[PDB]
Amino acid sequence: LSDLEALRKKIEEVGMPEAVKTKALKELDRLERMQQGSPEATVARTYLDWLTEVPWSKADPEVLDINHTRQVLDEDHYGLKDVKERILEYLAVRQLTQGLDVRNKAPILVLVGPPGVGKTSLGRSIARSMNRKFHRISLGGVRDEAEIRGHRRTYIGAMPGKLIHAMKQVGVINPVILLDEIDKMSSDWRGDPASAMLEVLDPEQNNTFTDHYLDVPYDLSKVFFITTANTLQTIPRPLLDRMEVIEIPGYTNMEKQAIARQYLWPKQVRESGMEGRIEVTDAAILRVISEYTREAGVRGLERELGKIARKGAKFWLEGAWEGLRTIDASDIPTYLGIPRYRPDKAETEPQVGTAQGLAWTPVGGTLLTIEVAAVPGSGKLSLTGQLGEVMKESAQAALTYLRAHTQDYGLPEDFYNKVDLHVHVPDGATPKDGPSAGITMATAIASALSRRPARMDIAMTGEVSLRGKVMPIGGVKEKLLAAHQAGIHKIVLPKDNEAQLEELPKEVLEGLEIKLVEDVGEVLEYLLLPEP
Amino acid sequence: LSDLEALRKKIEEVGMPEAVKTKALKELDRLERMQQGSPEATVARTYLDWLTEVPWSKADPEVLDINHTRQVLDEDHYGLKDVKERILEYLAVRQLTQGLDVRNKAPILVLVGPPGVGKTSLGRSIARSMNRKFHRISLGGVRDEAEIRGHRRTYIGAMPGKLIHAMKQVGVINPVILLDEIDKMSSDWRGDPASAMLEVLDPEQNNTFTDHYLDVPYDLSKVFFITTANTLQTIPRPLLDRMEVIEIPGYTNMEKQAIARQYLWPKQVRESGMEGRIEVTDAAILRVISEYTREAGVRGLERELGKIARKGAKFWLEGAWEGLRTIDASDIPTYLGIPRYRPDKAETEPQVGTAQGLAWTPVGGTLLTIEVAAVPGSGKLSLTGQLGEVMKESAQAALTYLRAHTQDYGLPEDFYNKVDLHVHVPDGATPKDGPSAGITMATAIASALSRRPARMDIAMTGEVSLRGKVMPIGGVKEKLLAAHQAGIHKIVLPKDNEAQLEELPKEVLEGLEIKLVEDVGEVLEYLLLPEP
Amino acid sequence: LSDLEALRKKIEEVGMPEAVKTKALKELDRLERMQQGSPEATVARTYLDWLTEVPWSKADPEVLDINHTRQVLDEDHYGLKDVKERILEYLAVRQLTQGLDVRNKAPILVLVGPPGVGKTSLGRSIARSMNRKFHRISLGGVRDEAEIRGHRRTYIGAMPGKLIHAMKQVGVINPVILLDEIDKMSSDWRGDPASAMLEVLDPEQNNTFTDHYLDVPYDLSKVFFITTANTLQTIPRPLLDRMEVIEIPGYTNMEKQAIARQYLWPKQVRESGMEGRIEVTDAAILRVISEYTREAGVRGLERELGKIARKGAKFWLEGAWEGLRTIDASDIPTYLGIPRYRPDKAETEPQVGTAQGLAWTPVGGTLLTIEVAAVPGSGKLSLTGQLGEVMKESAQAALTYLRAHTQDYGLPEDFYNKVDLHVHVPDGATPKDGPSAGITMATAIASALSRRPARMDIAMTGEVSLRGKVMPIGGVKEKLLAAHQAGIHKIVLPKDNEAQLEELPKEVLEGLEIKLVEDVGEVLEYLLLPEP
Repeated sequence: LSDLEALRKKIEEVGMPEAVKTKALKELDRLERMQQGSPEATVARTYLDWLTEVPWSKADPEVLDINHTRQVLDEDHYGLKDVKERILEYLAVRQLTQGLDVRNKAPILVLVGPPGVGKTSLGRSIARSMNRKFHRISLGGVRDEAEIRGHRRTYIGAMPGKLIHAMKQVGVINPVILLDEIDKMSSDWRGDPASAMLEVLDPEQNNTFTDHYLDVPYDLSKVFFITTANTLQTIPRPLLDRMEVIEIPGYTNMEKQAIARQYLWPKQVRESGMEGRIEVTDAAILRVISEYTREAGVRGLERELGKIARKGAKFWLEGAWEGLRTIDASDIPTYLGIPRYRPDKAETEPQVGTAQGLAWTPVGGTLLTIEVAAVPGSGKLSLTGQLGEVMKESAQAALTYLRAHTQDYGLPEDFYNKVDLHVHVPDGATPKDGPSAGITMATAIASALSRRPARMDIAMTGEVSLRGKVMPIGGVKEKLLAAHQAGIHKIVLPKDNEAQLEELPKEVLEGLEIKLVEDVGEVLEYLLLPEP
Repeated sequence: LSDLEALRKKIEEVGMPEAVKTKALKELDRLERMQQGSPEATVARTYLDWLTEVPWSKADPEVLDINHTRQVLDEDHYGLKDVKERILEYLAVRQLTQGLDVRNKAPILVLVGPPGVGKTSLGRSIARSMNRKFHRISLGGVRDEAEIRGHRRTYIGAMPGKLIHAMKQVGVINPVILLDEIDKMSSDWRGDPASAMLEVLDPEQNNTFTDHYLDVPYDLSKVFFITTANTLQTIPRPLLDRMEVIEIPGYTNMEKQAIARQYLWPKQVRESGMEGRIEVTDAAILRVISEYTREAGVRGLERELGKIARKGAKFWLEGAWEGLRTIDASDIPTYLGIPRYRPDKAETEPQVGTAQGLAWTPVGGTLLTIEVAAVPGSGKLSLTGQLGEVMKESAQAALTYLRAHTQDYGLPEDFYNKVDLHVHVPDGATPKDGPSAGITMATAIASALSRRPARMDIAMTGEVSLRGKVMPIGGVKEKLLAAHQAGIHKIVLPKDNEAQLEELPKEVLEGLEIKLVEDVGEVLEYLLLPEP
Repeated sequence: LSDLEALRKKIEEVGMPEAVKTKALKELDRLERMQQGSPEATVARTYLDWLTEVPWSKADPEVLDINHTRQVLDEDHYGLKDVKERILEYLAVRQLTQGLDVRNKAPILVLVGPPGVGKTSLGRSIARSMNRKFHRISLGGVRDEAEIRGHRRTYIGAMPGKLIHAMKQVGVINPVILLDEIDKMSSDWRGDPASAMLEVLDPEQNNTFTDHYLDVPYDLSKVFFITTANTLQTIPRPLLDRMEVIEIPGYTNMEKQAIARQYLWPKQVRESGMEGRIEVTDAAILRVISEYTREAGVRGLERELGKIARKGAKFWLEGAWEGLRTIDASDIPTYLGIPRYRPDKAETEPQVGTAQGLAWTPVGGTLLTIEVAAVPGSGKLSLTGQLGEVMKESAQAALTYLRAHTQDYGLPEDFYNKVDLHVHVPDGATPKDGPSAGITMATAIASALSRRPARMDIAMTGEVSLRGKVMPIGGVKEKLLAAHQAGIHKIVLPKDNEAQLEELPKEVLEGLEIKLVEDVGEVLEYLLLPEP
């Protein structure tokens, strides 16, 4: 057993500064016994194993061409390259603020988007484009700085932090570390991890970020830190300091197929081991989108990709016939099985108690349907489907608009007083009870008042007035994203957010016809060919 | 370990109560048997770490020059001449009971007010002046003295509070303490530290002070404290007891422009690393404020400044064609996007059922878009917008004065005997508590009864009579803050509060169309687009 | 464990009663397990810490004097020297306390009046004059009994009541406890604690008052309660027992000014740190009384003094030409704000259709211009202000009188046929229940109906008998003290309140000329500037 000679030469020959040389002499003091086991010797020997493998003043120089970085921006995704500009912004800050604490406490572009889009692509894009070292350490789901910092030498089971897991796995003191699930930590037992996240996030005390495993603090000077989440309102507001919100637009269908055939499907061909033998048509990929995966990411789509990859690769093991195995829409269930979704969702065979509206959650869109039971009776309002009160007042304002607008749309005039109105919106139980679909409320109201078919494939979202307006409303980006993903092509938007209409990349509006409204009476034609 | 021997040195050579000596030697009696042992090792060694690291027996010089402090009080966010009044008062108050009297017993004068006032910079200016160590802790949402103290001396897993970590942060027993968010503490589960707020308010009640982690009376009488907050209505009344509140008015836009041109963008250039390379015009900042964020304060404007500074960092990093980049107003659209708003809105298309009231919570002020559905029903009132009965009193009394002239404003005889009336406020209850914008309500009533357009840009708010006589609102300075941060320069003000109107800086009163009113048909001539 | 020793010997070093120490050792023996790591043992640690830190029959010195007790009572505001007789009569109860040890079945003295005019300081003089400990406790908005009793231990994290924790703060079984805002109890959240404080105030049940966090019923036998309120007619019946209201009248301006110069202004002179460095002329003091606060309170006057002292402390710090300075009536708008009030509030251009008259509040008495809109309509009556029906039927009595007096004072034959009548009192349910001021309403009624111009500087209040008469009430005394301090001079009172003039000073009544009539046509005459 030559552990002592080996660990001595490890301390001698791995680079270490002076206090670190002294902490290794302390480990040598917990060495110098003639057995293995004996958890002084075990924790000290493993401590030296951590210590010699976490580097010390070992780094790599960085090529810093923002334009070559922008040439590396041209990779990894077809993209729309929109906030890749914002990455260029922060890196322009980086290429100015070079070795100066003139800049202090720089916010470092935290990532929030749909899951399963390429974030790691962007991280390695940075790392390669800076000749830096990519690494991931998954730091969400954490309620503990014994996870984040060390577990104790004085304890059996002395762990370092997951940071030091990453740093043992790096050889440079200038890598780039991708930080995971950062809106998804907690604290219920033994500390708040968010404070250790603030100390690493502090770019002075990360150089003195110390663990409960460790003895002498470690430099986090030239490490770039890059951080990723997927929802938005669950941010620790101390950690809001020194971060920058980087919203990911989810990819649309042709964007997805571009990313697939440009990047993903050749990888899938290689994962089948083919040289390119299946010949994947792209309306087939459209079908793959249509009935087997619901996401804005790549995950289940690439799952079906690897599915066909493995299946045809096995088929190629079962005889070889073609390097032209041209994949169509039709062979897909032989490859993908029973179709997980319908071909159509705008198809509803348009009827009365119907709404069709736009909304979204930070990992996925949704549509908005409304039951309005209009029973003969005495005239009242009922709120069901876990309805909010902004919902209530919006629907009531629309209701009283129609009370002002009865025979204006073929309605008897005393309809507030002889017909009770049940309002079931089960995605009122979706938690945004904000003023997002008052027009949609009004349409379902007018539909059940008409007792006439509220029509399909006409999506609407926004606010009103009591005299009837279409007030400006936000988040039109993700709503038009999901409506393209809904494949609606008669989209009713404000003629008051039309200043925001041309703020967008034009491919979506080419894909999506917009029925812009500023009148309420305009959409009253849309979902009722039977206005009477 | 000799490290722990040094911990004993660094405790027992720091001046302590002998209670600390006793409790720490008992820790040494628990660090005589648990060396690598049970977490009685671990909590005791962290305990002695806390005893080493929390400062005792230190000092820091104070403020001495009131008018050099005024100098610093002009080096602040801006001069602003209304609260530094109170600051110097608080100063001289303390300096006369320097000599450490019982006259030191006093409120610490919380700085309650809306965002974008550079709340931190207040105490930052203080620490400049007091030459005394500034610190903050965010004080929002605290519901426990498990959030304020420990609950364990044994069994590591419980820690001191934020306050004691802030003490371990400094190495003095006299800092500047900025106390944030004192409105934002939240009494939620049983165990709320509301009386601990009195503890850190009452100076001999925290000269002897401890946690349930560290266990000795620790001085906070030597520690200066000062609070700040935002809005008054949520503060508990015993916490309002022993407390006098300092209201924060907003800014004006050219004052904000001064705040920019003297301070902000120079400091945006500080962080951009572009010192001597950027030029920004003044009416650019005019167009910035007037079109992009309607936020009360500076913050979104500050961030847009940083945004365009980073833009200039980018475009400068496209090659250096100048020692000095130079930027007008016309390219801020390329540097912010399509304009979010337009400058002062006198172009919002006068309205046949609708009026615009002033409001100011101390997070900010606004107009209130108010509409009455005049739906011919039975003839009755409705308070839509989910209202309190203060709205009922207000609108019904103003309404009754409208009933006082059922021909004398061009209208037929009955509207309350004939037409059901549905009155909408965009908020649930009154902003300045109770009736403070009743004339706006009646204004929308006169619009919606006339179907005659109501004059934009000329806002209104105030108190009514049955006989149509203006009753005075107070705090009308903040109504004008709401007008000017909305850019309204046409303000219908009481002939009552015209003496109160005299109490202002004329920078508030720049070119404002003050319609000194004391009756209602005055404003009926003022506020609809014809007199009917 | 160390916590085991510390929390354990508290059973055996704090003198507990037998069932107390019994269940304390039961806590000890249910515990002595692994305590840390389980929340049920931490709440059990607290459950110790309430029993092991509540007093056990330790007390204050019992000295029941009347004479030097009265000498400490001589320290009162102005030397009022009337209710200190009530104090020594309560000491005569303390002198006649034999059949109990604290004599209930005897008035234990609710205090209903203008809050904090020294009432707390009356309790301060009590605790001085009974050598006690003192604490307040306040009850605004309180409707819970777990703020009274111990919260249900069957809910984890249960707590003792606010009083019980307050007795976990104060350690004698005879403290002076000020029972504040007790007029705010109800049954919304777990019963009405009026009966809980009945049970606290039961003379043979307070010795075992049950709590249900600490399940052993807590002892009271000698705790010096002193009950205080602002209402006397909304007190529930059990808390309307074993007590009597002692009320302090309004200190006049010379009397308040003597409280200032005798006490409160040397208080600020001290508490400025300018001890004999400010003199103010006393006419300036009276001017402050007349112009900056309109209060039945006195503390806001010394808050004015606080502002004065802070200004002058600055100005002496901003130049010391004298230690002692003279402050005339000139710098009062300088060393305070603009004079908020005209000292003469009699310039109101006397009304024609709306009447000013006296009013009762929980903080005392005041003046209110009750408005009437005699609107054309269907002949109705509409009392707004959310009024009592007592107001409505006294208004009906006015209607009755005017139906009997149609062509007597000159009136239409419709205020009940085709003329609806809108009524607004500025408040709702008065503490002086019933028609406290119904004659003022009737004058506003005939003001709107007979259309004759009324008069200001004529205050009136009372009942309208359906006889066509005025019937007297009590409580008009302190409203007369208000109108005295409001500088009003003409009063119409009913004839039987001529003997109610007797306990009021005539120096109050020199300016207040009195028109002692209780005919209704005569009070039609005495208000209006033309008497019919």
